[PDB]
Amino acid sequence: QLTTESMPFNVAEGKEVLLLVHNLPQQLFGYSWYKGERVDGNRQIVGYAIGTQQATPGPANSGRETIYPNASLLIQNVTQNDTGFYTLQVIKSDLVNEAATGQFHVY
Amino acid sequence: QLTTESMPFNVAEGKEVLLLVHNLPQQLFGYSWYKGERVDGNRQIVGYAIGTQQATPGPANSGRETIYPNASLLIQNVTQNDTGFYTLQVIKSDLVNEAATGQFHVY
Ligand SMILES: CCCCCCCCO[C@@H]1O[C@H](CO)[C@@H](O)[C@H](O)[C@H]1O
Ligand SMILES: CCCCCCCCO[C@@H]1O[C@H](CO)[C@@H](O)[C@H](O)[C@H]1O
Repeated sequence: QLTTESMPFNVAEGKEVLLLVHNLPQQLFGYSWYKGERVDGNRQIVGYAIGTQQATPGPANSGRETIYPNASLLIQNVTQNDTGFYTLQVIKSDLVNEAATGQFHVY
Repeated sequence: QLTTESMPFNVAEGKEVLLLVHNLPQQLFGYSWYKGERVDGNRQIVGYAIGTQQATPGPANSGRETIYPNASLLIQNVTQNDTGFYTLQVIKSDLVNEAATGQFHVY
């Protein structure tokens, strides 16, 4: 089962957090991260294609995030606006996609 | 701007409806249709890989739908359960994705 978790879970303003990703499925094309609890184009942070290793920003991209080839997302110089939920959609080769939501809490 | 519309808009129970799709972006991996107004894995009707022209059913597939290469969705022998909103997500080759919602009304 695809899941994500934040390290750390409670994050001091101005520090760093890594969203770790567990149990990627076999046979995927790539990753799409979104701010909030659902898949929503208007809140897309980044898209990443695992075949070319290319990252492309979406409308909610801050410039402070880095995605890794295993879909883990690093956020640096974390702000109040970064707090709360994130949603990872994994795009499967058959287009029957999977999603996981995680969160962290800025203080 | 990606949009969809139903032909016909008001559809008699037991007849047929075609969801037409306008203004697909270029450079696409595939299409995913969902029942309702959002992208939600539990309500996915079909996923379609453009590279192979191959359709795979999701959990909401009824067996009465057919999807075409330009993302149009035909539904035959329409039921009451088919009424209302449908959402199409288009997966671009950069994994920055677009969605459009439409509806039809069964009587
Ligand atoms: C600056 C730190 C760079 C982070 C590099 C990628 C870290 C990813 O690390 C990987 O995380 C996966 C999800 O993250 C976990 O499932 C794995 O245990 C781990 O191998
Ligand atoms: C019974 C068989 C149904 C025919 C399925 C193919 C119909 C595809 O529908 C398409 O929607 C587009 C909207 O831009 C139009 O521009 C295309 O020309 C139209 O054919």
